[PDB]
Amino acid sequence: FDTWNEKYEPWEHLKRMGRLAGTGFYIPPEWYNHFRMFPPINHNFQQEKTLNPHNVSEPTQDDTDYLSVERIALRDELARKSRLLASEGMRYYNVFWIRKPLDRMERHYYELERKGVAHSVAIKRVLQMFYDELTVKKRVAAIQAEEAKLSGKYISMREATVLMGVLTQLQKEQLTPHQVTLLAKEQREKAQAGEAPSISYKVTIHETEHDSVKQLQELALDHTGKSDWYTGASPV
Amino acid sequence: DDVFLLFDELTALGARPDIASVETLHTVLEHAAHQPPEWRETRRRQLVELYQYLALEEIERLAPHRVDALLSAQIARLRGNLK
Amino acid sequence: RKRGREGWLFGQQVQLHYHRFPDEQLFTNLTRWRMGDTVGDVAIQQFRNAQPFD
Amino acid sequence: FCEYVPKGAPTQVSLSVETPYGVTRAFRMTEMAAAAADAERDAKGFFYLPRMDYDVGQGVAPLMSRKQFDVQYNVFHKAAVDRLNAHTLGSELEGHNLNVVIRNSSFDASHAVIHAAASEHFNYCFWYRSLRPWGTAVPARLKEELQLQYSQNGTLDAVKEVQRLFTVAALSQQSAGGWVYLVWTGKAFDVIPFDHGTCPIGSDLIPLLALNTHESARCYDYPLAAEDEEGDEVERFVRNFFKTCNWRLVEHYFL
Amino acid sequence: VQTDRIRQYFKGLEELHQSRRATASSGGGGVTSEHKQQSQLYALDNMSIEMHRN
Amino acid sequence: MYPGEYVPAGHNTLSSLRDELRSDLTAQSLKEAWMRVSGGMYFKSIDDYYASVDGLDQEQLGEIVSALLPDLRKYEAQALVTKVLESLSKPADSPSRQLSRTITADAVGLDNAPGHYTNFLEWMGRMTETKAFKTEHALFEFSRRKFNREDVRVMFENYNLMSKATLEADSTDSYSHFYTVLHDFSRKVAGVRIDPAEVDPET
Amino acid sequence: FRRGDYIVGLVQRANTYAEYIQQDV
Amino acid sequence: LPHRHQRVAFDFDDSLQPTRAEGAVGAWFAGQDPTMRSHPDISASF
Amino acid sequence: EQMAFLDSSERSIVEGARLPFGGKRPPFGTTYGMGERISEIAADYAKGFGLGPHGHSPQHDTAHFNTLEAEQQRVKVLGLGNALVRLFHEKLGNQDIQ
Amino acid sequence: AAAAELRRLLPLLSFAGRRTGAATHSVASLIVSTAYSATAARSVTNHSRDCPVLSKKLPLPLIGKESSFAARPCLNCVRERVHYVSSLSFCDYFEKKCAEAQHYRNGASSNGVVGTAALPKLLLEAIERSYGSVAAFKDSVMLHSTGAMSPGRLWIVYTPPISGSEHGAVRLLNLPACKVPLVHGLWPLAVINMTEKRLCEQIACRSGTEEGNDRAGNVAQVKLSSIQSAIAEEALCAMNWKFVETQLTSALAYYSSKERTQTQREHRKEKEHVAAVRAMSQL
Amino acid sequence: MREVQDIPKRLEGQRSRAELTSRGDEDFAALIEFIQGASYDQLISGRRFRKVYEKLSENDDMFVWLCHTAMAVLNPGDMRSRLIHNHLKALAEAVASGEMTQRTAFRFFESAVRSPAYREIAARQLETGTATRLAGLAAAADVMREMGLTRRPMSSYFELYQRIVERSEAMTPWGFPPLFQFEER
Amino acid sequence: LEAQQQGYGSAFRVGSVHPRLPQADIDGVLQRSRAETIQAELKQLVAQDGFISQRGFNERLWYEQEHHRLRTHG
Amino acid sequence: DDQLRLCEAETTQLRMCMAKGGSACERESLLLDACLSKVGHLRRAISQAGSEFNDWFIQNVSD
Repeated sequence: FDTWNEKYEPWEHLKRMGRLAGTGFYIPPEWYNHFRMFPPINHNFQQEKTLNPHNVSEPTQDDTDYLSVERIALRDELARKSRLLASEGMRYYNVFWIRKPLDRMERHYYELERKGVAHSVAIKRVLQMFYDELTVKKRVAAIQAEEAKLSGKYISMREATVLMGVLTQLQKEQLTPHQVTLLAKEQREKAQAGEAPSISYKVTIHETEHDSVKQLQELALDHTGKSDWYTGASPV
Repeated sequence: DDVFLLFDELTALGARPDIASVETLHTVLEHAAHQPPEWRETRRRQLVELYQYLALEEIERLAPHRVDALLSAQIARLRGNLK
Repeated sequence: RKRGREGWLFGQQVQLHYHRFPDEQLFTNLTRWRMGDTVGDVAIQQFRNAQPFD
Repeated sequence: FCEYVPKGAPTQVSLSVETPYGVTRAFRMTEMAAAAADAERDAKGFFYLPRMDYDVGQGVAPLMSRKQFDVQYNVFHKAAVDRLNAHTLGSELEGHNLNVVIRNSSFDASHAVIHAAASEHFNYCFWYRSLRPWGTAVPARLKEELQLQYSQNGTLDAVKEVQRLFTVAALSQQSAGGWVYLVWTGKAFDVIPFDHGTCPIGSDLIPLLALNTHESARCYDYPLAAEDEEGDEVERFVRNFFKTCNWRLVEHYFL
Repeated sequence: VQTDRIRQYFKGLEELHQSRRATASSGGGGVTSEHKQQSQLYALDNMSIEMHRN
Repeated sequence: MYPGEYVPAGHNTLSSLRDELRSDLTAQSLKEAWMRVSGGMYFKSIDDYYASVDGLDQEQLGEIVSALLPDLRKYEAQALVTKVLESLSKPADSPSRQLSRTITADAVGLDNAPGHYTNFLEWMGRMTETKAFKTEHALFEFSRRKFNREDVRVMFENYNLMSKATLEADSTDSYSHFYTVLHDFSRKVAGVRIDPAEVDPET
Repeated sequence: FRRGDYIVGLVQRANTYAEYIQQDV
Repeated sequence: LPHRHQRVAFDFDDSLQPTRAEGAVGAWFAGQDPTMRSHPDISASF
Repeated sequence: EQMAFLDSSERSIVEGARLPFGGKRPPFGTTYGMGERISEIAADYAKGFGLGPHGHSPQHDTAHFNTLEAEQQRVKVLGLGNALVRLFHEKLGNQDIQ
Repeated sequence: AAAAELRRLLPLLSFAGRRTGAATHSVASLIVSTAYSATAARSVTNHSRDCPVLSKKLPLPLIGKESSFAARPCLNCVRERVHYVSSLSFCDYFEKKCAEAQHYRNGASSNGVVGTAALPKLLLEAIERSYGSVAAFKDSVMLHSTGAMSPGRLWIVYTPPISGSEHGAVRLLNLPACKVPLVHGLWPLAVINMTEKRLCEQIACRSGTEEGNDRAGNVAQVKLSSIQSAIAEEALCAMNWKFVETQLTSALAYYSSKERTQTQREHRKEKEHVAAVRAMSQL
Repeated sequence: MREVQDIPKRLEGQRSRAELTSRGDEDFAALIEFIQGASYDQLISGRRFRKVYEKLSENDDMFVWLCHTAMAVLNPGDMRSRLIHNHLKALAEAVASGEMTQRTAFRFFESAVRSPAYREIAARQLETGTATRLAGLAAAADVMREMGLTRRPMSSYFELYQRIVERSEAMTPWGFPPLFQFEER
Repeated sequence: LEAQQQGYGSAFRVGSVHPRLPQADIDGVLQRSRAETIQAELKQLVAQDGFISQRGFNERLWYEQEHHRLRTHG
Repeated sequence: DDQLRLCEAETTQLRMCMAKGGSACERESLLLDACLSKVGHLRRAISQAGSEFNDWFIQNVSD
């Protein structure tokens, strides 16, 4: 366990291979052809020799946390309060090039600190620097919800129930494609031309709940049934 | 019209129609009547021939077991369908 | 030299870690990445870097 | 020595045609150009301006000018990106290739921001790919297939029908604020009018040709002819694009 | 058991919509004709008498 | 709570069917709505759903949606059916979409990312859907020896059955003939006799 | 090209072994 | 083996023993990087 | 070059299978170094030199061109052609130049 | 330029009610007669067989140019081409009545501090009733400016319901190329020009001044958010707010009117009746 | 004797040379010799199947080494570098062909001459030492593309990607006890 | 059978597709872009953003909700 | 040390005094056997979880 890898040390090979190929009677292998001038590091020693655990001599496998304990204290407090801020760019994998709001805002926290703000107040504010930034980003989302929904090519949740409300009807009530062909036409009528003792009559067609493309042009006339209700100015 | 050729072949090769297999046809003949009525009327009489044979073959199965409830349940399906 | 390379906790010969690399669970989930299968997964969000208790 | 020079400056031997005021005034423009490497590094997003294969220093041949290509590529399309790069973070669609972020964000009310910019991102991106400057002839592997479908027993209206079918497809874009694609629908080639913010990928189809109907595609160069011909410069536009079309690409994606 | 209380559940749901299908379908797949013939009769898996001495 | 383990961003775990319908099309809000509207039907893949509706083509489902939604065109209408079906299940693939995944991902070209990190994330996963993966995937199951004697007969009769012309037609790929010689076993990784009666017709 | 590279031929479109897509149809 | 604070053969990449001083040393590093919070070798009780 | 730039009658086509190694690189650790030196020799004659487009040697440590066949996909979509040729060869049509 | 096609096209459709006049046919009411059913019914209405647009033969804008189209008109798309052009004239006239009628020197002739700070009080009474503070509405327009899927005109509309003299006093609404919120049922008070054509012509002029000494330069550092906030601030500064007030008074005049409630009250009695004979005759 | 000695017919003469030129796809011929164990003439023989395992796993001794150097060496440096990538192609030339045992090969890659002040430059991009693999695995899979290791192109990328995902499940997935990191007594 | 053991169902006396169009959502879509509704969306977001340790049903964690009933009882 | 069956001791004890009234132990059919059916899976989950362990620390921890 003491010399467990000294026989497999890289130098001990290239050192020996040095005098091997040097004699000229041993065609040097491919690696020594290349590692002849790119020789490995000088001061990479096993822990088995440098009897110290903290001696992380290998330059690549180096494990260490440069994050100051104060910073691990700081960034943890900002993160723990607001998951969305912590997990901005790391929801599936850490992204190199984009900058993470936690970083950019934890940068603001230091500026508020030196500007006189006590810690407890800086954390309440610098977090709001996100919540007023996500505000617009989530606000604009509702703004471009109008342009899409009002254009009619985009489905909110209320219409999403219908699709599955239909999709469920298919397997729950098997419909032959012949019958499905009617559910296309018989619903398209209610969808296009629909509208919201002989007793006077029922709650029927004169007041229904279904929404139709017909009903839309009625809901453009303010229920007047006439083209001319808008009293405002107009081209003449 | 192609389907009612298939049902004839599979029975020509040897398979027997079962009750669920016949209601398959009835579902096609009832809903898809866009053909002229005579074409229905040869089926509307031939499709019956299955049931009448199907039921006759149905009871011989449940004959000895002295079960009338299932028997009355099996004919119940056959009764409404011809209605 | 009698013990060899050992760990102080329970003599383990490897550092304890459930997860080490920043994009391991991504790379193994590659097929499900391009195919949009993992757009809203939680197990790939929640435990991407879950490492054992101290 | 191309790395060190700012993003757009020229690279040549100075003719000494510039005085001290000629140089030092230029140096500031190089200085303030460093603000890019700052800002671009801080505005770096998951999505980006897709690089154009053909060099665009000279405007796209006969179709576009360079002035017209500054607007769409450098100003609008970027602004179509900046929206997406902004709204993708925080959403579950953070860090996904386009074909994932398009469909998942497609057809829903709240997510429409992504489906607006992303489906546009690919749109503006494909309009660059479709333009080969001086135009290329349709490879025979297509000139046979287009001939099969779009000649209703005519005398080789292979492309000739395609041209008109675009002009009707573009004029039909009555908003004049959408896109026009020649999509492979799995069975038949057919040009489809596409509203801005929606691409054929959201429609699951395989797009082949990209054609811009947005005014910003023609705003600077083409309505000049309109102000003199009073008909449709957009017809004059479509007739000019096919002098720059790339059927070479739509051959790759044909198979 | 929690995770298993889920798996044992969701199969309990999927078994419904499967078993429901046989009664809901237009004479859909129920007892199979090969199931009626070959797998119906008593065997070690189906209604077998005791498979143990003593 | 494991260190480094956190609840996803905004995924409110403490939701219920009792709670109101979420106002966002997501992986979690939909399958939640699928619990109420549809009960418990949770198919594995999309074409598992078609097997339930017994042979309904997508364009047919693209019809009924065009009625419910008159604004979309036809080829926009079909797109919705694929989505909801791919939302509640594993979003699936097609030889058309396996081209669609390329055209969108090739259009953007080379990224400005530091090490072209995305393009590698694209090009690597790209290979995994190629035939030359299912072939090599089979070999790993072949080397791990999970087949029986009945499969060797099936692989073997695949080899005799291919013509030497097909070999030189497959040796081009250098992978394709392995797909054939291991055809059945490539899929088997995924997924009482009744003689004729021999009586004397005479006696 | 012009220097260097029917109804029946249509059917073939739709060495030693490729002879039969010409021949065997 | 001799522990860290009592060792006379300092390893190649490990930090050699920190110095001992009063904590009120921040002022003495005036001209250095005004963001350097603490020097990793200035210890209060070593 | 033989196939599409010459007529079928006068072009000699060398087959791949009849070649020594089948005409492709043999598997590495197999052939006693016979094949490895060929590709090596091949690469040693096919390696580039000179200041490319990005501004470095082709063998530079940081600047790497042809990332995922970008230049290969670049030519594949551009097409090595000329509008002037495209017009002329259209106008010539079926007739031979002679 | 829209008047030419209308008188060229309104003879085709009969369902209008007025036509071939000096815009006596209220072109607004045209957009309220030709409505969603014009475009949103492009699949279901199924333009009569031999329709050119459905055969992808004659473009929807240029049906009128063909005379043979008058021999067999495409029923719905006629309304569409009527609908669109009518909107096009409408937005222009409102753009003109708002900006080519901005000659009112609203104060200081300034692109600056005014924005929405110097305007009639009733709007200030109505804005703060909806937008919390006038400063908020001053920046909200900037958001309706920056945020638009397709670059389109931002409108202002009133929503009636609550009669506490508060409801929908002002609701900003941007829309695609040529949709006027009439069809949605919203009285468009004022309209903002953020059209694509208006922006790109703003791009060249602000692009550099240059002093003609260095060279003819071109710029790409401009972000759309600035220029799209540049115009939205200029049209908010040079806005004709009295004309808006005129709209608001008239807009409120409708929803306040008894006859509106009455014209709805007469309509269901008219609607429920025609639905009745249906159920009776079918039995 | 050749199988127990692990030596092919060496290049004796002109006959032996052309015996080793047009060998072809050794990976498939073994799969034919074994699969034909189900014909009437012969019965399946484990000795013939065992012949397959090596024909498929010739280069597994090398393939195992790459899953190590990429997915076990944290912070290898920018593998996009021609410098680093060439170090691999040189060492990949050594694990295959057996010039160097895996353990020695590993200790070369980790302690390969990478960079001046390599620790410090990492301290800016890398906080806890760990690093990303999709840059490495890009170059890792790129070696056996450059070096003509296998006839099947996807075998390289696969057995890398397939060994990792199976290893991604065991506890302490990546770090190995250095006693058992490779084949050893 | 439904008649032998399931026969005395109904213990007492033993012996839609509705579609709904998007734009028709008139009032709901209008208000929801104002601050008064947005600030409600964002304040809720504030509430469900603290580091939540639950990750699952506190009723499945019966030791939790059965404590939550006990406070609810008192 | 998972003595899982709370159903177990009921038989193991009350059978020691099964002369309590008079009968055999027919209740164990639920307790001694069916109470395993609720956990029989959980025991299988344990062993393989334990078997992967005895397999695991052999890889790193064992001597």
